[PDB]
Amino acid sequence: LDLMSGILHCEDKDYKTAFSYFFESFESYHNLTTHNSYEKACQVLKYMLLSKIMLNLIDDVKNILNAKYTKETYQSRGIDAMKAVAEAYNNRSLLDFNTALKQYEKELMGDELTRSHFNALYDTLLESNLCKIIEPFECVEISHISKIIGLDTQQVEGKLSQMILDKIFYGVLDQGNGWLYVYETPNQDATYDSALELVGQLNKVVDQLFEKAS
Amino acid sequence: IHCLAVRNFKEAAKLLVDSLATFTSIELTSYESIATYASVTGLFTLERTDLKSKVIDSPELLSLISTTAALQSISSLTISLYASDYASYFPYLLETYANVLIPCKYLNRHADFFVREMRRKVYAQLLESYKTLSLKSMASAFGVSVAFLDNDLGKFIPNKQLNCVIDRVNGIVETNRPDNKNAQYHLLVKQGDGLLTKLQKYGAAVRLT
Amino acid sequence: FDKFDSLIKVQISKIPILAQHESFLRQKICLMTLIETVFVKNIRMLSFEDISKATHLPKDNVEHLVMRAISLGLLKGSIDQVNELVTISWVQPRIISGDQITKMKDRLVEWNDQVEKLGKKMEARGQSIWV
Amino acid sequence: SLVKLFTTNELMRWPIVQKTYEPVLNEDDLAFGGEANKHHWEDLQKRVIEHNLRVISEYYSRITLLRLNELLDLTESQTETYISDLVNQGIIYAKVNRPAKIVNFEKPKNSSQLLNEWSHNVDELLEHIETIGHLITKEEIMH
Amino acid sequence: KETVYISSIALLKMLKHGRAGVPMEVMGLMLGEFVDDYTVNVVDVFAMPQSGTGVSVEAVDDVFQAKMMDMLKQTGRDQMVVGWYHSHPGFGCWLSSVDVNTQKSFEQLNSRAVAVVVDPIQSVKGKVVIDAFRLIQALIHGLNRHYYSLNIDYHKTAKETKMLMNLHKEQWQSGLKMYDYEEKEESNLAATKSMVKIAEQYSKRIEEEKELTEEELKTRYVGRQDPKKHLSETADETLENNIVSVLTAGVNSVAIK
Amino acid sequence: LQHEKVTIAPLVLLSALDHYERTQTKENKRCVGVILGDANSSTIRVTNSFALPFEEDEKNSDVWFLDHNYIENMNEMCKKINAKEKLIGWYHSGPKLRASDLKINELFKKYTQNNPLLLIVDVKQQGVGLPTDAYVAIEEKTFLHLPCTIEAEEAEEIGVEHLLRDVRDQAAGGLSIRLTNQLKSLKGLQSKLKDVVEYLDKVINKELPINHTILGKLQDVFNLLPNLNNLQKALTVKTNDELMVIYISNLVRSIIAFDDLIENKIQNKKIQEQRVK
Ligand SMILES: [Zn+2]
Repeated sequence: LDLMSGILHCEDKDYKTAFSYFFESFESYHNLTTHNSYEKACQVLKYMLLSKIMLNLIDDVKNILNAKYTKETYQSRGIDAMKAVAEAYNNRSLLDFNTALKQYEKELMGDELTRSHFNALYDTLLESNLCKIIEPFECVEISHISKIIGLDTQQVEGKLSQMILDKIFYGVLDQGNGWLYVYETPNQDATYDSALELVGQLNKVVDQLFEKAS
Repeated sequence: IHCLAVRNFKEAAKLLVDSLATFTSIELTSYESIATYASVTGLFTLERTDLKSKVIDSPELLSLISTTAALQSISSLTISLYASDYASYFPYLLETYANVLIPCKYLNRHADFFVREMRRKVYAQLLESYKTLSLKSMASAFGVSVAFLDNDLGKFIPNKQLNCVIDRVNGIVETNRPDNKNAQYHLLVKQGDGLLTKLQKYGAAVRLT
Repeated sequence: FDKFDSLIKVQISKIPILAQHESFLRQKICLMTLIETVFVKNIRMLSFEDISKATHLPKDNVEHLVMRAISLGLLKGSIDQVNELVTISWVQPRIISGDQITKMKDRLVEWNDQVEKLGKKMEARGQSIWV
Repeated sequence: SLVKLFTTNELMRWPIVQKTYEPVLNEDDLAFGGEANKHHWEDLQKRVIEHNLRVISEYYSRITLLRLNELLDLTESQTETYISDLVNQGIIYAKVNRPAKIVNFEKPKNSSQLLNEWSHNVDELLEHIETIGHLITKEEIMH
Repeated sequence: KETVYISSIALLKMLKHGRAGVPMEVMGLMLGEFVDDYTVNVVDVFAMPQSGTGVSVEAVDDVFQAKMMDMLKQTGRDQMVVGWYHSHPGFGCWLSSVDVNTQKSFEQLNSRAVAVVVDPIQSVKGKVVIDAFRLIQALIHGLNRHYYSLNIDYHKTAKETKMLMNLHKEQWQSGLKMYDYEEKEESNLAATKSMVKIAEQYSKRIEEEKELTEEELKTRYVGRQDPKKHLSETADETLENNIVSVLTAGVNSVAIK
Repeated sequence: LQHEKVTIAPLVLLSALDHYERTQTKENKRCVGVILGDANSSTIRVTNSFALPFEEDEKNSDVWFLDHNYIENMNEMCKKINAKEKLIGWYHSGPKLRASDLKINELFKKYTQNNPLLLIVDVKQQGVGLPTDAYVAIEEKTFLHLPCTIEAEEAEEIGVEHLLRDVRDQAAGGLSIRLTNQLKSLKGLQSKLKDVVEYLDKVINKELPINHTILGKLQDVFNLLPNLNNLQKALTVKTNDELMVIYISNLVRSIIAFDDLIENKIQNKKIQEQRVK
């Protein structure tokens, strides 16, 4: 009744209200039968950490890795992963985050929610790093964004497409020369646009006027 | 659903898409049918941010999903759109053409008018972030050969339904669309003269009469 | 520039305090020269060459000369290297001796004439509109 | 001379700095220690770079990545790294036209804002010539 | 929805002290009253002396403060301390964390107290940069994270304004004056959008008017005005305002240069 | 010592006003405070002011009271702020002088040095402009009248501007009227340019002594000439942008006029129709 509410709050993305449930719901299966519930107290520690990993707070993650509380029994595939992914996030080194999407996935592939929020978080990380690498530049040959962000171009411009198209940074990609242009504001002018509407409405009104021919 | 029974989707957009809040099935049809309708019209006339708003986010369609033999297909199309999956777009497009459209007694009549449109959108959506891009990039993406791709764009371009234009010599595609004040200048000049010559024309007629 | 450059040659041997600090005097000249060549010029802009020949300074320093001319407050403005221009937003008001006034009289005569022609030229056009 | 050296806006020229202040710096116990505090001498170099690159942003409207490297005694990877830094903190406004060309330091101003500038210039002008009028009458009376 | 109203004397004393302290930052206190949840009104300001350290908590001087308080009492200026000004010359308008802690030291006096950042140097004869806001370019510091922005307006008495009028005597200079351009951008825009708006109204009157008699039409439309007259009307202001607008600049460029 | 022209910043105006309506002082009484600025040179630059509590002796005051302790308590509490604003003189907002004025100025000679300046702010404004009037006291000992001005320092330039943005006039006069007002203004400028030219002649010829204060202002006139983000294309883009609105507006007139032709032609058709019978 708790951790499920923590789950729904991982659906509504509030992770403080979430950990509110995950902590206690961990404590229960902690002190309880332990027969098969070593694993059901092994489950919630994860989401407890998903909360923090989403919340950027690695101090409380240090707090979560302490031998007796969990590790003493629970040192296992779970902890190395979510740690490395966590400070991997706060360092914002995408190659690291990727490698931790490689060698830790033995759980991540199995646990759906975890892996989900890591795909989300991974996105909203790569987004950010992009938004930081472009703004000092215009006409920045896109290979450069690649080697700097340390990732293959094809999915870079794969995303920069998505960002341009999502109105994020206002620029345009020239694939002929392998370039990325950025702009300060929307380049389009509003005034001229309303002119372009007026000409239309008119161009109808004229026809309807001349219909009065009689 | 009448509006849908004719070419007019633009009404069926709001009509159907809000018919999801409440629906009376015993009247005509099942709830998943009308789901497929509101989702099809939605896909068809909805803007990208209001697609995400009103359809991709569905207090309802989520409650259905696999419920039928269509909503999983057509939604498997729409997500492949909104999320920019180009390799997959055409396959799901063909699917829905077969699975949902042609069986629908209302939609089948309109089948082609749908798909033609649903081609354009993607081409449109693919270019919008590019002031130039090379064919083989596109063809590669969609997974068709160039010559057929060129052949397809040639349908839309001269109709000014698509703001591209092609350079075959270099296999390149550049996009002329009205954003930079320049373009919104030229286009305005042309439209203006197009209004003048008309106005003068009728002008002399009513002068002399 | 040149006349000063002549003047220093004699006294520079005479007064030892002048023997030291010749560097200063040189800089200070280059500056004042710059300031004036800007102050007279009708539209204020300069290539780097212009300053070079005017100040007889090889053009690398020319941007050090300009930048230092600003950091003392003498000029405001910007430098465009790509085209090697200097825009000079504005130049400091400074007490003016006799001869320097004359040129001001000139430029002001010009900017009187332009108005002569414009005002006197705008009645003709639009003579049909006046009130 | 050190504090006065970072107050004013002018190019630093690192070597001369190191030469001049080397002895008096190194003598101090906490700041510039024998082997323990040598890590300060890398910072000082950083602050110097940030200083020159901070002032060039003032005067120069455009500059060529070459000449800017020359002025900073750096390399291109370095340069673009420092520009990237400073702009991330919003200390300077500089935008690099990247393909081996040009840093652009002007804050692009909305042309209407350029206008609202030029008007006020005009108005304050006219006010001045007006005063020069009232005076210019007054002196003949006075004289 | 929340806002502050900053009286003229406040703003001028503000910018004066700020411009005077350059290139070091100055601080002072703000005297006013809280109208409702949605408003803070600032009628007065006084200036706080420099400190050896930067603007900070102890920079506020109790002795000085009350010493000023009573001496304003004798003048009837009695008001709460509703906020505190400040200046970040050259750095734009944002609160450093050190600005924040002090802002808290003004939270626990009054929960609605606000922070006002003034920026002397880049505030210039055009737009004046000013900011007021309270806790929870600038986004680097968490504009929305630790704190949040507010809005500002200016109370003006009739007589106040009337003094301000006589500053500039424009009676001779008129006709070379160019009014604010951005304002005629909202003009030349909103005008056009409007013309669009009434275009299809004139369209509906020509179609409906076509198939329905004048006697019937009058009954309907007499309430509002003849959308053909909003075309005939509205086209003008754009026309002549834009022709004087063009000509004025064409003259200022060639004549003044 | 001897000074001539008196300069005033707008903040003493607004300040003194807020003193008036702050203290609710009705016209039969007056408001009083002191003035800080620069008295040294042969003009007097006023900048700042602050309010002074005082009392007048019932009706027809024989005595009065000013608090000198309030003064010497406030003054140094200003000096801690901007030290360069020195106590100069006082002011009463009463529209016209009082008997004790000349008496109390003699008091302020204690707290200032040269010639304590007394100016009168007009808080009613009901008359025409220059609500100030500047006075000193010279021997006998009456008040010499002095000229004044409102000299906006840069901060007050910015402030007064930003506050008076909205009050700017509509000027509904027809197009011909405006276009006329302009050419009038141009000729005016032309004339003034004459004036300065032949004056400068008189400087290099008539040997009217060099007046620096003017030359400074000429220079300041040059500093403001637009160089002409280049402003040039900044202007071009505008003029294009207006010419658009001019143009499509013209389209709107044209189509309207065409409509009215439709109304004529239809009208004459039905009238001439009826003239049959
Ligand atoms: Zn601060």
